[PDB]
Amino acid sequence: EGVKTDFGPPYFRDLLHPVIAKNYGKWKYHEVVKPGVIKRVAESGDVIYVVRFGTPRLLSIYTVRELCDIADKYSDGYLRWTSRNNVEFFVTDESKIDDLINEVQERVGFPCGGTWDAVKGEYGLSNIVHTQGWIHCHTPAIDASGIVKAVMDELYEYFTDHKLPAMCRISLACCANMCGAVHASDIAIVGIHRTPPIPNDEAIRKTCEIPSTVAACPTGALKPDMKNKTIKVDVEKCMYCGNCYTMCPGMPLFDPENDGAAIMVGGKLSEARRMPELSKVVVPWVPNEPPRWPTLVKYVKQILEAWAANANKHERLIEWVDRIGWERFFELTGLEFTQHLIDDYRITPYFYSEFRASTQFKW
Amino acid sequence: EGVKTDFGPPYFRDLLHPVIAKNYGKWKYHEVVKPGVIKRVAESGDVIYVVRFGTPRLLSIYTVRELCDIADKYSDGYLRWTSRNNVEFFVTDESKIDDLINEVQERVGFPCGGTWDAVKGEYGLSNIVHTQGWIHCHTPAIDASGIVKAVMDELYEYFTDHKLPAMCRISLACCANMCGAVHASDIAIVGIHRTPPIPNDEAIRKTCEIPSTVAACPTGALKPDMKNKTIKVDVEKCMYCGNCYTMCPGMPLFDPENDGAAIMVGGKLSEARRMPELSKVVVPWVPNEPPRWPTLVKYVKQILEAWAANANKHERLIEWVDRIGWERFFELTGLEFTQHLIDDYRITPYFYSEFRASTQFKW
Amino acid sequence: SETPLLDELEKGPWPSFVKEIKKTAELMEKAAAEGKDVKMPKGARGLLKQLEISYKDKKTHWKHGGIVSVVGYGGGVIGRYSDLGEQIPEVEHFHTMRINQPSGWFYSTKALRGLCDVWEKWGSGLTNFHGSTGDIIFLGTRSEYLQPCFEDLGNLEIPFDIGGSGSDLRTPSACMGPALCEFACYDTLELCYDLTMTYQDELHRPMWPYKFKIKCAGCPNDCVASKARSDFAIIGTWKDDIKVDQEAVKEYASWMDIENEVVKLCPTGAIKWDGKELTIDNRECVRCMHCINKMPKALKPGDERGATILIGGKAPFVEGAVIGWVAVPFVEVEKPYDEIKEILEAIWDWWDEEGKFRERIGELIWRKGMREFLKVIGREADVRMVKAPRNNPFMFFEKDELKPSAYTEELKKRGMW
Amino acid sequence: SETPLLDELEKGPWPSFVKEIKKTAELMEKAAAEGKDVKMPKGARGLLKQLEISYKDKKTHWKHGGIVSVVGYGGGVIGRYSDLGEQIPEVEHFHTMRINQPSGWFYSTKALRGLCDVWEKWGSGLTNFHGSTGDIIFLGTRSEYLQPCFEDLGNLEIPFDIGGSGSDLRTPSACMGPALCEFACYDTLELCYDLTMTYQDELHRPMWPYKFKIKCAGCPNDCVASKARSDFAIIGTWKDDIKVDQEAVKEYASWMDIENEVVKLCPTGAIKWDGKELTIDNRECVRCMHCINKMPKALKPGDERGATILIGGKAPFVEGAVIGWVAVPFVEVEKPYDEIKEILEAIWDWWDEEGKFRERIGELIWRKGMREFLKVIGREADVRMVKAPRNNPFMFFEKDELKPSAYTEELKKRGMW
Ligand code: SRM
Ligand code: SRM
Ligand code: SRM
Ligand code: SRM
Ligand code: SF4
Ligand code: SF4
Ligand code: SF4
Ligand code: SF4
Ligand code: SF4
Ligand code: SF4
Ligand code: SF4
Ligand code: SF4
Repeated sequence: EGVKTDFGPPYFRDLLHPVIAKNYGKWKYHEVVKPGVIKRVAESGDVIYVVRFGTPRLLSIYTVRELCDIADKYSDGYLRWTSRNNVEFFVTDESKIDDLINEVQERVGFPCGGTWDAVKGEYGLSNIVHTQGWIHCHTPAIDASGIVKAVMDELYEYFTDHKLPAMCRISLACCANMCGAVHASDIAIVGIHRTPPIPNDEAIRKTCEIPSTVAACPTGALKPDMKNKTIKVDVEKCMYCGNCYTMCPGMPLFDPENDGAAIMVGGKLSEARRMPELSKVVVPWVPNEPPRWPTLVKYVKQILEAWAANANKHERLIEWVDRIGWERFFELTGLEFTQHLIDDYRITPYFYSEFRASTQFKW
Repeated sequence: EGVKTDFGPPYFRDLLHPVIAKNYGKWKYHEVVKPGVIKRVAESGDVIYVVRFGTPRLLSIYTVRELCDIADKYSDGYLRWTSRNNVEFFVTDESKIDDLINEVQERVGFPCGGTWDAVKGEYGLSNIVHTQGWIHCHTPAIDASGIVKAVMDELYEYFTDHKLPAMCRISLACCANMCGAVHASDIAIVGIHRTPPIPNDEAIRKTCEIPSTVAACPTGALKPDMKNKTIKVDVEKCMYCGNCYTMCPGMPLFDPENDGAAIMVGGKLSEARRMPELSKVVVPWVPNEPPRWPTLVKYVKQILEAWAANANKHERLIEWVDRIGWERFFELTGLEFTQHLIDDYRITPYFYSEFRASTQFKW
Repeated sequence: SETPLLDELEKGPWPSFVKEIKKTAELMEKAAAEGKDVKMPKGARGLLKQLEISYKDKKTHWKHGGIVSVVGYGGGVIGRYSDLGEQIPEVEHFHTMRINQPSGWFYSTKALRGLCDVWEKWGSGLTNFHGSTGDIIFLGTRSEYLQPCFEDLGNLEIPFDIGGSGSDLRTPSACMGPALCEFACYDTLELCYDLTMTYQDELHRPMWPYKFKIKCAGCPNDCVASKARSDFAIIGTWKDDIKVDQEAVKEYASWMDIENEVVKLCPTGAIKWDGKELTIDNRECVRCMHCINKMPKALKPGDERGATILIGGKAPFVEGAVIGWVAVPFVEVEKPYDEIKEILEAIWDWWDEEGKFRERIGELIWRKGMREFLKVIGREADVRMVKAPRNNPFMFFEKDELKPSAYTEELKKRGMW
Repeated sequence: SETPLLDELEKGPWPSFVKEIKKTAELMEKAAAEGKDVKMPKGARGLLKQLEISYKDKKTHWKHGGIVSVVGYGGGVIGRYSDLGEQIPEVEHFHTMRINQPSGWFYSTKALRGLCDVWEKWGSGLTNFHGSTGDIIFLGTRSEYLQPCFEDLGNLEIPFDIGGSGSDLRTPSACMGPALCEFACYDTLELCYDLTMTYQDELHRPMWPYKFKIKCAGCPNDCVASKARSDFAIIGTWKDDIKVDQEAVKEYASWMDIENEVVKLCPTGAIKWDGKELTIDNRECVRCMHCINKMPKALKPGDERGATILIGGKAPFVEGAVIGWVAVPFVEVEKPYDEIKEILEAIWDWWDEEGKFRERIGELIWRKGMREFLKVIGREADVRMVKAPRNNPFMFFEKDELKPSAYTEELKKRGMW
């Protein structure tokens, strides 16, 4: 017989609520009822209510079981997650919505919300996309879960209500290879090192393929040392990216006192109103201060509140900056421009700036 | 005695027209009379009329003497040239303004024009800035003076009027070394080679600074053969710039039949309304056609007249494009977008796109 | 307290990951105490202890992992080892299994209970819903449990396969699309599932120079962040006119400041409103979605639907972070998606032949040029692929474009050309 | 006809360069026939013949030149040789002499007649008014005439020195500025002359890794194209309020569509007009010149005047063409310009020490980084130097910015750091 392989995920159509399966591709319109609660009206006349809750992403299977009981009770045994790791339930009986919202809160402690309404132009703050940090990853500069919790505690009011004038995505990356779309987010928290690696010659010899380790360095700071069969680093050229350690255990560069996070700002992914853009650094560095990361949390909050108090309806961070310029942005946010913030990343070709990185074009 | 040195050009202030000397830094307002004629007013309450004429740049000393003969009984012995190789005059009594324009036309055959009035919003065409071509240069792909003459014949009337929505500058370069404001002009003509260089091993060993010839290739197509003692060329990587010939007389990439000119478009220098811009290739190649360069002239006119037709008042070419997009630009100009027009010049860094290449900022 | 630093993170209103870990620890330990078949009762507590020490030290305690996998697959399981092995032996081995999600993360309770039962038996009890790529994360297991966990996943009433990892086609992902969304321009969930299934081998058995990622967004809003987080971004669009319900616009007009919140905010000024009639110049529209986003009861995507493909999207490493750029302005998205599959296959063949070790598709295109890439996918150069024409005259010309000359004969005679 | 191809270019309304060449040939030959002391009577005719052949062949007939100069100078004269030596011996040697122009190309008839007399005696009679950098071009002479031509130029009643060429400070140039222009933010002509004079040695005797160019523009209109054509672009500006004559604006308002031609065209929307009062938010103004350009009788640059310095401007070669970027947001321009001179000197010292053979300042800055460049000129980093903060987290940190740690001690102990 043999062990079954190559069969794939379960086919999603077998897993849709009956009303969603029936009305698939046949929707009239949606209406954001209140924070966390979206009404979807089908051409058939069916109405379904998609109720959303924030989550820590790391879930206990015991939490998943609890969510499942609730699903059976209010949404006929069907739920989904979103692409930012919120969870959603489907309710047909409008008089039952608040029962679900309160039962989720009581039973698992997940807040209803994470939504936004372009129609009246009022927006919540959704979940923070984040990676593994110290929970499971071997190359992090910062801790993902802790920072997310610490920032969501401070900004909690914004998840539960539509209090902002435009979309604001906050994303975290625990190192520079930025698992997630952190590099294109309104506010990105990105962990970095500031110390160069110390070649461990014994470990390099045993475990590292030299030529590919050398080729992984964007700055050409590594050279092979044929004589001692190892790698040499030119510290003048190292900018502590960490890539060589991804490739080679004999190239660690962690410094618990100089590791920390940079804060970048002004990413957009949607096409609406203006083109997508990658985030840009505005705070070079803040230290890791577990368990609450107060310096980092304070700057995130400082940036958000400044944009929120001045942005017009629909104006995301980068649209705000589009209007007022960076001179005023640094002034209004109370941030310092320093030389660190002038791009010196040499390998990236100018020509990419001339490519259309967007689906906005005329037919 | 010996031979005196390090004395420099004459002090300009001694070479000033009385009224100009008197009212230095003390002017009230300028007014463009007609095309070619700008009236100038000074705080004191004195009026001088600058009268501008087109010149072929390359001048006989006999044409210069004859410019001097004119200058005396019209401009009290004084005159200037402009940054675009135009000769200006300074006239006082202004009944005499118009037979000036005539005797110039009678003696040297230089036409009055090359001006513009931003105020009403009526711009005329000015002289083309250029280089030597086959008159004096050793690296050229095209011929400046010639193409200039040909284009300026088909574009005479514009220069002699303000038949233009907005300001438009045309510039010419004879090779990729690109002398003049060709990298940032509204319309630009650039001598290009389309053919790799065949090594002349015979004279590479007597002349040519070999490792610096190899070092001066932007794509790295050159490897220093040591055998043999010559330079071998990887044709895969050569984009036929002609820079290696500037470094070494034994690298002729000259193929009369394939050398031609690209046409680039939409460069800006002034800060007005929008930030300055580098020009962009929109026609990859037109042939060298002495004596009248019809194909070249045809495409320059086609492009010029298309923008002319559609542009708003003060809407320069790059500004037009901002409005319509490149999609509609090619359609309207009748030009074809090909793969050649997608940038692939690797060495330029992306971070330059982030630098403020402009005086426009806030205090 | 055993964990004074992590306890701080049980305070505050936002739901706590520490609570998630402790809940798992307590109930996994309890399950094993009741005689349930649980192989890793102490895994979650061990994780907690390590994480506390990591908070104290402000550094990771995970080392470079040995390479591990399930029988027949070369990908989908990440080996992970703790440098705190002898002190905390229960997390010495603590591997991650990436489990392929249903398209758009739709589930039923039965499906999820299956997963919870298998993971309870074989793993730590810790999961991520979901991994950033889209997969369910089975966070923490030993080497000898990987295979029998996989056997059980496959034998479930609703069975789950492993997702991708390593130098393979990663688990594709998609936004909700037409399941819930009236803005959807194609069936994202169907396309996602179809690719996952067509390319099972590519996904389970890494054979390429590096990883490759596909993501499917039903419309320009790009609700799966495909253009930044996937190498091959399939984004819904249309070719004809936005459909306008005039009476619905008037209903909006009674309360919405349409001039300021819609008209003035269109990037191209293609939409106008005079008080009675809404007008859209679809020749000038760039399908940015704003006006439709603003007035979903009145405005709709056109009938001629498909996708724009954006190529290259990636994180920084090596040459810089990339938002994908236009590779294919328009392609049809119709089962069995032969046009899209042909493009993928052409790209993979080329990339496997020309790519360097750990070179992403984006970097390859940058190194080889757009010309080579377009001829690989057999498409023509289009002005919509650039934001602007090149700002320099340094163009490559192909042999066949040159006029015959004494010089071209010379090149031919030398053996170059 | 001897020149059937070039004769075509005597047709047409635009003044003819062929006519310029023929006129020179005829009158130089006539001058020599009348017994005037003319050393190169046939030079211009020889040029014509060569050019005709070049039109026939569609290629240059000039070869790589041997290096030549006048006594005491290493630059300002370009050697040029014809590959048609035997056939046309009168242009076998045909060198160019670059003659330093007066600031802003201002002349008197006396000054010009001097030049005409020297060049008639020693050269072809062919000139360029002017060379692109700004110099007067003496087009075509032999090696043995270079020195005595120079002696005569220096002995003229109004004497002219040689300009720059090679790896030196090139001849600076300047817009008309305070001579004719009411926009002038500083005395461009004076600054230009002063620099030319201060750095005569740097200009006449090339000592640097490559060439270096300075250009002076009176206001942001940049009438000498300094930002693209000079390494060091000195462009006039102001710090205070635009001066507004309100009654003059009203005079404009009677005929000018100020709303459409001025208000809507301001890049930052700093200027407003209501029918009675014109208002400018100078906090929002970026001094683009448009509004002033539009209404010179009403609007003026502020009183706190100076210059912004743009660094790096150059043609493509090696690393790409450059419009200069912000190096110094504001500097005073006051005789004897010590602040500007200190900047230049610091830059040259650094560039001469660190620069590679044929590396331009712009390329050096790109290679060494803006940090190093700013500490060389002793200035602080300013947000006005960038169009946007960097789009990646890959920052260099200086040793002194790091917290002391066991790791920093380790680096110190190894000898790195
Ligand atoms: C549920 C979810 C889809 C999914 O498959 O999971 C989703 C669903 C919708 N998105 Fe989205 N978007 C979802 C992630 C996104 C993200 C992707 C991300 O953040 O990683 C963005 C791209 C972010 C960016 O641009 O940087 C996204 C950009 C949008 C846009 C852009 C708004 C803007 O002004 O730029 C629209 C417009 C809107 O506000 O109606 C939108 C609107 C919508 C609409 C209104 C479409 C519709 O007709 O129903 C859906 C209702 C959301 C709402 O709250 O109003 N959705 N949408 C997404 C889960 C997020 C969550 O839990 O919070
Ligand atoms: C004569 C000359 C100065 C000189 O020292 O030689 C000059 C003189 C003036 N320029 Fe200019 N510009 C001169 C070269 C330039 C060039 C530089 C170049 O082309 O190489 C341009 C920069 C081109 C670019 O931006 O790409 C230039 C950009 C301007 C601007 C830009 C207009 C715009 O809309 O961008 C102003 C605005 C204006 O039109 O009033 C201007 C306006 C002026 C004003 C009106 C200034 C004033 O207040 O009097 C001067 C009268 C010229 C006119 O025709 O109205 N001048 N100015 C220039 C010689 C050119 C010629 O003979 O045609
Ligand atoms: C599990 C996951 C984080 C999470 O908790 O969500 C993850 C985790 C790791 N990623 Fe990733 N990446 C995860 C999605 C991403 C994404 C986003 C996406 O796929 O949607 C990206 C950005 C897009 C891209 O790939 O460019 C991403 C970009 C990277 C980078 C960058 C490679 C590059 O070309 O720049 C590294 C480096 C590498 O490839 O070795 C990397 C490598 C890694 C390693 C193997 C760490 C390393 O340095 O060797 C990961 C270890 C975690 C562990 O052992 O527990 N991961 N990583 C994400 C996948 C779960 C899933 O399958 O759903
Ligand atoms: C190739 C090179 C550098 C070199 O010496 O090898 C070069 C060489 C040269 C020199 C070579 C030399 O220094 O002996 C010659 C010979 C051509 C060649 O490619 O070798 C030359 C003819 C001119 C001429 C005509 C003189 C004549 O009769 O030939 C002029 C006009 C003039 O005299 O003012 C001229 C003015 C520029 N020349 Fe020039 N010139 C170059 C650019 C320039 C411009 C565009 C400067 C710039 O980089 O912005 C000049 C025009 C703008 C300006 O205001 O300076 C240039 C590339 C710059 C780079 O780094 O990319 N060159 N350039
Ligand atoms: S962002 Fe960095 S630390 Fe975080 S999971 Fe990805 S590779 Fe590991
Ligand atoms: S940390 Fe980065 S810059 Fe430094 S040696 Fe390694 S790869 Fe190179
Ligand atoms: S460097 Fe180029 S543009 Fe300048 S004279 Fe020589 S061929 Fe002409
Ligand atoms: S023409 Fe240019 S690219 Fe080709 S070998 Fe010469 S320097 Fe290199
Ligand atoms: S990408 Fe478009 S179709 Fe998909 S959920 Fe978002 S708005 Fe809907
Ligand atoms: S889709 Fe965008 S560009 Fe088109 S009409 Fe709507 S808002 Fe305007
Ligand atoms: S740069 Fe300014 S001061 Fe100089 S001529 Fe032009 S407008 Fe006048
Ligand atoms: S100078 Fe320019 S930016 Fe400033 S108010 Fe006038 S038009 Fe606007």
